[PDB]
Amino acid sequence: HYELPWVEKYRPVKLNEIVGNEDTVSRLEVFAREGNVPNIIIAGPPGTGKTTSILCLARALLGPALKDAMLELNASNDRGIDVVRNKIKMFAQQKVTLPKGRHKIIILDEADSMTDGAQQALRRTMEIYSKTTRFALACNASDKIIEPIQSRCAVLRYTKLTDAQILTRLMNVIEKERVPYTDDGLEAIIFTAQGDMRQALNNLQSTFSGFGFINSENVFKVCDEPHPLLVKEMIQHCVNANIDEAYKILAHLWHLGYSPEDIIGNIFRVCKTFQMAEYLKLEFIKEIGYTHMKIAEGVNSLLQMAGLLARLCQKTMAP
Amino acid sequence: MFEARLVQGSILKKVLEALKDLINEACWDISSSGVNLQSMDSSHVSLVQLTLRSEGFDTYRCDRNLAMGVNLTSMSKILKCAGNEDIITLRAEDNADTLALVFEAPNQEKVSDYEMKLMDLDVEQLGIPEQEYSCVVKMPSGEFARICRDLSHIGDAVVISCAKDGVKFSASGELGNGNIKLSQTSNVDKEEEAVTIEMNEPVQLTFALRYLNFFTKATPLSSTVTLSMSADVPLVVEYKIADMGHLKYYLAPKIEDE
Amino acid sequence: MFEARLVQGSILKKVLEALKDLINEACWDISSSGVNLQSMDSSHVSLVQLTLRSEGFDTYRCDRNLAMGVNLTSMSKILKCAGNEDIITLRAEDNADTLALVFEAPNQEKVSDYEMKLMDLDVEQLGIPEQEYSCVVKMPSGEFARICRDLSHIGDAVVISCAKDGVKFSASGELGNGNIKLSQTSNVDKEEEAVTIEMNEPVQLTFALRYLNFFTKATPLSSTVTLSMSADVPLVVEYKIADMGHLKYYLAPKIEDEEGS
Amino acid sequence: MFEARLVQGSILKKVLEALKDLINEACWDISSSGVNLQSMDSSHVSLVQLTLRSEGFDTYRCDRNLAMGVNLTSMSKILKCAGNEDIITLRAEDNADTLALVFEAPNQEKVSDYEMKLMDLDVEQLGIPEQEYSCVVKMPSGEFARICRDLSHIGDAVVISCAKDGVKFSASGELGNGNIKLSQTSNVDKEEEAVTIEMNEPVQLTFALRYLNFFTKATPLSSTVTLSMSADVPLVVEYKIADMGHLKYYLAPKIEDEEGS
Amino acid sequence: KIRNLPWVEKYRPQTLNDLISHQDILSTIQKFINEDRLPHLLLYGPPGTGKTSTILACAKQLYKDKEFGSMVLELNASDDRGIDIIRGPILSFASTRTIFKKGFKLVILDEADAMTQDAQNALRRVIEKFTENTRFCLICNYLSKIIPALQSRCTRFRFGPLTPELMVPRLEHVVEEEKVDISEDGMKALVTLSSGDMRRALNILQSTNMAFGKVTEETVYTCTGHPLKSDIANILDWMLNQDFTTAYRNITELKTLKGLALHDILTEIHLFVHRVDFPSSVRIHLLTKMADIEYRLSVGTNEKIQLSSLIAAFQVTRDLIVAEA
Amino acid sequence: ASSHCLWVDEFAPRHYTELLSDDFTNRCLLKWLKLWDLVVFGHERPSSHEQVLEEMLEAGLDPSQRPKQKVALLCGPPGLGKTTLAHVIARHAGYSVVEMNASDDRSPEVFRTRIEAATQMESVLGAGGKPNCLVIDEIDGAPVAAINVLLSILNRKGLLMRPIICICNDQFAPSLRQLKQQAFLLHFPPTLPSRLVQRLQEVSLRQGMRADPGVLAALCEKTDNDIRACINTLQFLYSRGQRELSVRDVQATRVGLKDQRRGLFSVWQEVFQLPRASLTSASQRFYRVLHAAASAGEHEKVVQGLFDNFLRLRLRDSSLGAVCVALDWLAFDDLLAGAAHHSQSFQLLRYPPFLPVAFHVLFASSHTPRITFPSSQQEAQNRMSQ
DNA sequence: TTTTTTTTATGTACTCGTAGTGTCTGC
DNA sequence: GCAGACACTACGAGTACATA
Ligand SMILES: Nc1ncnc2c1ncn2[C@@H]1O[C@H](COP(=O)(O)OP(=O)(O)OP(O)(O)=S)[C@@H](O)[C@H]1O
Ligand SMILES: Nc1ncnc2c1ncn2[C@@H]1O[C@H](COP(=O)(O)OP(=O)(O)OP(O)(O)=S)[C@@H](O)[C@H]1O
Ligand SMILES: Nc1ncnc2c1ncn2[C@@H]1O[C@H](COP(=O)(O)OP(=O)(O)OP(O)(O)=S)[C@@H](O)[C@H]1O
Ligand SMILES: [Mg+2]
Ligand SMILES: [Mg+2]
Ligand SMILES: [Mg+2]
Repeated sequence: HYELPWVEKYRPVKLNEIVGNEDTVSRLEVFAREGNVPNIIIAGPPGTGKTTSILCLARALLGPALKDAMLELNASNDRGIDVVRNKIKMFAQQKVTLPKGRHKIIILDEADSMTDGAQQALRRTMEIYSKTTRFALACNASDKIIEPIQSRCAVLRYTKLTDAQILTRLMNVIEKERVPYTDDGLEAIIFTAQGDMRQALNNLQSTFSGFGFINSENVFKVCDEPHPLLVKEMIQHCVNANIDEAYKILAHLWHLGYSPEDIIGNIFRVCKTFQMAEYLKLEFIKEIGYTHMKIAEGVNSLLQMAGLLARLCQKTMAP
Repeated sequence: MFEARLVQGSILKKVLEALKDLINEACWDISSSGVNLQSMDSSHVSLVQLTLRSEGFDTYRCDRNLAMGVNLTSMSKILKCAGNEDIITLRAEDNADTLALVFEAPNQEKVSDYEMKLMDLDVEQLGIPEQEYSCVVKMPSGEFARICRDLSHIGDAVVISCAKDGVKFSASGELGNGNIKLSQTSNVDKEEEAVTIEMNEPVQLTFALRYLNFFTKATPLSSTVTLSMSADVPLVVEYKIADMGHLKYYLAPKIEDE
Repeated sequence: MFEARLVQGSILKKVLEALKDLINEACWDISSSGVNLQSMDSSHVSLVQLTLRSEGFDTYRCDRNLAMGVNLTSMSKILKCAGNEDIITLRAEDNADTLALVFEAPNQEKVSDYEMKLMDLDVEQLGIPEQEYSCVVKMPSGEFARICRDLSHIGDAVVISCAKDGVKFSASGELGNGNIKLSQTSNVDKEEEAVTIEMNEPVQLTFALRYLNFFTKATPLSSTVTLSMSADVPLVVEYKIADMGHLKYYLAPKIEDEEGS
Repeated sequence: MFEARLVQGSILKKVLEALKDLINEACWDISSSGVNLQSMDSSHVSLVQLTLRSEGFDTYRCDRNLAMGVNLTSMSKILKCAGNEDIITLRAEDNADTLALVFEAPNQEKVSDYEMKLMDLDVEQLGIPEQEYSCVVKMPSGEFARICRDLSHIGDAVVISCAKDGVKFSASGELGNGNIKLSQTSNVDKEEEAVTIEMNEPVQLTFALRYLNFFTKATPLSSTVTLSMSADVPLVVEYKIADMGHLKYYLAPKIEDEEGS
Repeated sequence: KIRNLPWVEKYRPQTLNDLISHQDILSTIQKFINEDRLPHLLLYGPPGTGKTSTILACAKQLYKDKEFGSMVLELNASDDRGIDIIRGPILSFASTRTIFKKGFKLVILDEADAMTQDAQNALRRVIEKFTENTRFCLICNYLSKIIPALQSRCTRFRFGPLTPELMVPRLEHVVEEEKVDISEDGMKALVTLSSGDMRRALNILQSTNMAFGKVTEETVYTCTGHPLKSDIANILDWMLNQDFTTAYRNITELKTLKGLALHDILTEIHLFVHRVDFPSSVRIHLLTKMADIEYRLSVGTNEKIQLSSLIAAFQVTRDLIVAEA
Repeated sequence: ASSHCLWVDEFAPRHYTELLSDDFTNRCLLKWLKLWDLVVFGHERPSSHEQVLEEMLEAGLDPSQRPKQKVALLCGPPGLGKTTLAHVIARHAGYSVVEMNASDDRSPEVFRTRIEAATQMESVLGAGGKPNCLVIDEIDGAPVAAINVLLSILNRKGLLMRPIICICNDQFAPSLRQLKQQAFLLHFPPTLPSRLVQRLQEVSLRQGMRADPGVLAALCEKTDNDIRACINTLQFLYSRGQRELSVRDVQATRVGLKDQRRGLFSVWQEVFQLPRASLTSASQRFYRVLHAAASAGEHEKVVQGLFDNFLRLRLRDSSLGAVCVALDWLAFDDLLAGAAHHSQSFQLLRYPPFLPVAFHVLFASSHTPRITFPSSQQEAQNRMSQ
């Protein structure tokens, strides 16, 4: 036997072991205890627990009839226009004897990958057979799912996990695995997690396997500090036309091995949500796109990113 | 516990090939008298009423009345692999989601057990189609299938007119007009080809060709077919099987008469 | 100098039509004992071990041992325009790239010399365990092809079991299940149609239907096939060609997990 | 006045399909001897000659040396509407600007007349030298079509060699060389299968494949085919189409590589 | 035996002990292998840092030669990796067990940033569902071209640029294995012109040793065509110290005499202007003008006019710097 | 079976008096279906946008004793009650509903034979059988050949003796453009908030859950007058742990917030016109305009509408600087599209979504601009092709 | 309270229509 | 033994889109 990693080994099997989004998870616990759950679409960031919540709800609702009363489909399946017509509808028509308040569950995990026509064909089989089957969809980008499907389901939105919510699960995993730690090392694991429980468990497993102790140095020897918090300081320096500190941050990101495309993507993602003037934000975004066209053409050097920083500093002092 | 041992798979094969493209589901009603199937299209065009009595099987066990809603294509997929002359055990439990079929089809002691999942089909109720048909004629099944194919060669619909003389089929198209006139063919050695007429009040209707071809695809099921048609009552073809039961096909006429 | 001579062209056509959608490239290992070919599929799930004896060829000479890696789509296009009753000469030099297929037209007048360019794949040799199997079944190849085609209509993965009674096939699909169990069919006038059980311990394993249906395309090579199964070693489909050699197909089981409940 | 009648409608229905994708127009020269067509392709590689004598027509009227130019994109659609075993009459006035084809419908109940606009093209005769070729061979027509089709799966261009032994077709590509030969087929019952040699000096030239396939699209017009080659003269493919006349194909060779030292 | 191989392929770190730089990452991966706790890995970094060599050394350590073809499925950008491949051979390799001996299998996806996002979305439940049976390693150069769902499922190691201090002993091993006479300035020039990339270090070493027979600073900077530091210092001094015509003549004579290119001159002058204590308004103008000149050199433009514009960008700022005082 | 079914199916209308749609559209559909009473049932007696419908209901009949508009096309945003209106109106007028939705094969031959089955034959029950009213749900996703098959069946002069009613969501689909010229066009307005608040009060009081009309009005505002989304949100939010609904549960974005695809004219109106008088900050308007222009889709049509409408406004910039920087932004988008389609680098396609919001920074006014549909670029391209 | 159309250059993916073709039925 | 019919997959072809 081969031992699973801590992401897959410590996947929750009950809905009360899922941390974060306490009201939605509590209502899912009530629905799993009682029954008669509506059609559900869970959207949110990766690693929040959407697949875990859907699978735990389906398991707690169905019990021993999970093998014959559940149809699970992924992006690794076909699920095209011919599968929604022929397989999903035939499962929705299928007779399955269940206790009261329990229905068949068609889990459609990662529903962004489904095409528009398959989602159009899904509508009437959602609406007709709703007294015998239910739907539980998980997604990341909720705009990929069309508005009839979002009207036919309860749209639950998961938010990014906070520090204490991940810290509780990390304390549970640490007490399970007898991992020695400091508070600074757990804070570094939270810092590298960025609201992701998968990355928190992966970084904890990597640090414990590589060094056997969780302090800040052992975490930062194998894991990495996040990119946009450091990019935001450079954008703040470019707002005040401080080219020296902005180039210091740019050269530090350059010597870490980051490509110009990743750096300019982080610069654009920071400048989308930065707190400055809107016209200055549009000037910054237009200059970033002008530089990114040159990056995509083939000229991608440190001088080109320095010229982008110099043009962003010029945009400040040009009313 | 329901068990029905059909003595030969040929009748089951011909039935499920006859209503393969006709009805989208099979609703077997199980009682002590036998197996009943009263199915209707979703557009109310064709109706199938099949009855297989308990005496026509090798054995018949039925504790409670059962409703087996089953997919047509999922059973055609089964009896594409069945045997023409072999015993077929169609069995089910009282409260179950599956329907089993056991057979030894290739005559090579190959014990095949094919299971199906039920359909949860809404309980629509059709009590009795009223039978007061003015024109009741008798015809061989093979000649009916051949003339339906001959009409299918030319047109897209058949004008069927009864008479004391017989049944006249007409079809019109751009290529030409296909028309035969049925005569009294009782002066032959074969009793299946003899056309017996018990009609009054002649009626001329128009029927779709595709549903008539699907009705006449069951030619080897019985040697002789019975036609019953009248005004404002849908046409019945009827195959009386030898020992198991009977089969009734109901077709609604076209709105555009003649 | 390598020069083999297939007495008829039908056997090479059946071999290269069995492996066409399965094998990426053909590695002919040449020795004085014969021609060996151990090649995995593109998915690294199946394994093909073809052994052609030297006595089955018309003339067979081999001075030094070779290992010719060649493409399979090119050889399929070469063997498509080949007869079933004509002699086919396979030629190869010591340090050349031309693998020559020399045969005759279906008009039986003009010669045809089709060269192929050898590849450099240097793949490591895969070790066949050649251990004893807990289940050995002799069955006709046409019945095996028919039962695999019938199980492909129901599901995609097929649980095949074998015990003291006989081999059993199950396909739990979306329409339902199909369970076909055949045993003791030796009481016929033919000798090819027989089901024989040799070994003891029952095994139940799940395999993909696509690779089984690819394996069944070697039905015209041998009238009777052998199935070898055990709890650890993979599924072996053994075709014994009449006077040329044999063909072994190895298929790995799928990973199945029971319900937690 | 131009007024001609055919004896068989299959001659046009086999000779316009080779010219469908080969040449963009059909220019017919009218004379007392017969109809002559000399058309060069748009890439200046292929040259098509077709000389149908006046003795082969059912009737033939020609007073003045006239030239008609018809397109292919309309005549190809017109020819498919025509029959197979019916009669075709071609009509052209002295001063009108249209060409009329009168034939029988495939339903064999009405006469069909189709008119085509005369394209006024300004061409000049290139002029074949009709010199002594260094190699003349005779081959079957359908066998030559099968030979040109079999080299299509190998390389984009073919190599024709012609020594005193026979005619060697080669196709060198990324897959491997395909070499076929035909020699000494005089011991057959059919006279059209006689693969013979007629000249002495060997010639080796590389030609295109697409134009040779377009040349072999006109195979059931004749029984045999003739191939003529020299050191610098283009390849001549000759068909003797029944009794009314003959057809010639000229294909220029490719530019040879720099293999000197 | 000897083989005709490039020195970036003849000298590949077949074991994990032969890689030089990423010692904490390699120690963690070695402890992953020894404890049999290997996760789905995501190796990202600049080119020539040793990610493919790392995963090939790990695959050779995990599996023997008699079973290597049944346990490792390696796919790269030279292979078709569409969504039919993810649903086909990759899913069948993940969902089935091994042939010969028991063990966990390894799917290596080299250059995973070249995969389509449909294939990356199909990879997610293949990675998550068959974690116990098979392991996945994605290797990329651009982390933004991999979807965040795949970045969540894999533990990511940044294979950063090779520091020149740790870069020296591997180059000394290659030098001793090839009988190359190299000076200390030659090794310094190798680790300077490589810039965290062992491939170009070995390529420049092999090219210099074939072209000249010795590896010194002059031979390396002649074979590469790169300008020396003194040449760039002279060019900057000429641009900042005298008028347009004399600086133009001196820079033109230096470029004609040594055969220099304007791209490398622009790169080294850009590295120099952040070291020279310029005013911030001067530095912004210099960076903008040099980025414009470098963008103008990417198409069919005359290099003499661009050299004159490079001189012009400093002749503008000379008076401004002096009058700033 | 209270614990077996959804609340959207438990509270579905089973009669004409329980519908939640606009009364004018219900009366127009019922009158249009009762215009078929002479041909179908064989009885002479059955028992602006409004003006054209009232004229076509009183326009008379063709000499074949049929309405001259034989197809009723139903259009509107999702969750209003179009399928419910079609089924209730068809079962109210004595018909039997035959449905053909997007979950069927929809090939041009299967579509043809299904319409020929549904409309060209009488009932197999004989006398007393209900006629068939063919309801074609989700016709906007059908291919153009299926619409051609439907129109060829609609225009056989083989005569159509049964009504056909089609339901779609977007009336401006390219496949339905020939249908709108031939159909009884019924466009669904959004439902009245007071009626939906009263219906949600009835549903919550039937389910034993207490809620003020203010929180239900806020929920109706959140779901954009969607009946099904509001009832599903109430079914999730009520459960049985608590009885009284809270305003902060509706105001939270965790439950009940779905993505609405914005119309083109609504996007142009929210770009060009400022919101009427929190929401007064420029950053919230920036993010709202950016997200609305992203959620609308059809980016090229949005750019064409901005290009064709921004010079028709009452522009306050008399120095033409705003027009010049808007044209600079348009050229920036054009260069980004060219570079992305040349270098196959489509990560450059995240900047032209900031083209509309830039216009919102430039030409936002408190006036009421008359936004027209863009046609100048397409007319110029067609004329250049000619 | 306002709606018609094909350009951008590859690569991939989806969906649908069509055509050889292996095999089964029948006289 | 050879013509007609059945479903089978390979292949041609049209269309959409590609970001956060
Ligand atoms: N809220 C949570 N509480 C506890 N463990 C969690 C939680 N969210 C994620 N995890 C862990 O992370 C693993 C992955 O969770 P998933 O539900 O598969 O991620 P996800 O929410 O589906 O995100 P995506 O979009 O599918 S990548 C689980 O197996 C758990 O071990
Ligand atoms: N850390 C290292 N130690 C020793 N040699 C190295 C190292 N990194 C690279 N090399 C050399 O460079 C060659 C190629 O390195 P790779 O392993 O291919 O690096 P890479 O990270 O895969 O680059 P990319 O991103 O695939 S282009 C190896 O064969 C070695 O000769
Ligand atoms: N008066 C009503 N009271 C309560 N629920 C209603 C009422 N009318 C309709 N509904 C429900 O609200 C929904 C209305 O949507 P439908 O009519 O089924 O579909 P639709 O309105 O056509 O919208 P789309 O485009 O199909 S998503 C259904 O779930 C109905 O059961
Ligand atoms: Mg998930
Ligand atoms: Mg690499
Ligand atoms: Mg609807």
